[PDB]
Amino acid sequence: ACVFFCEDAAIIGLAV
Amino acid sequence: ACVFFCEDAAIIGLAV
Amino acid sequence: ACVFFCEDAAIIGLAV
Amino acid sequence: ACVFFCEDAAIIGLAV
Amino acid sequence: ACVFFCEDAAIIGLAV
Amino acid sequence: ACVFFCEDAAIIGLAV
Ligand SMILES: [Cl-]
Ligand SMILES: [Cl-]
Ligand code: NA
Ligand code: NA
Repeated sequence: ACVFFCEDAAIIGLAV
Repeated sequence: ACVFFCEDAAIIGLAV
Repeated sequence: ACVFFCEDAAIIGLAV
Repeated sequence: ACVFFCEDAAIIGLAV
Repeated sequence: ACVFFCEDAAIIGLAV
Repeated sequence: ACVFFCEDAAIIGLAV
């Protein structure tokens, strides 16, 4: 999987 | 966030 | 370039 | 893998 | 949105 | 091109 940095607010890492 | 269209098969829209 | 669908709120297309 | 919609012109789905 | 790291060279963080 | 950070385990930068 890959890590993405997106704002969910707050900016966090997300594993896809 | 961003909508990604990924296959896990089923092609799923992911809320990332 | 590629089109991404992300919320900027509102969800829109974005050309990268 | 994920489907990207990109052009280089025709827009196509790229399998990544 | 998501932060993408793309090269246009200079590698730029993009607010998408 | 964009740099993705992905693992399949070592995490590496993938050039897309
Ligand atoms: Cl994993
Ligand atoms: Cl273009
Ligand atoms: Na990961
Ligand atoms: Na485009």
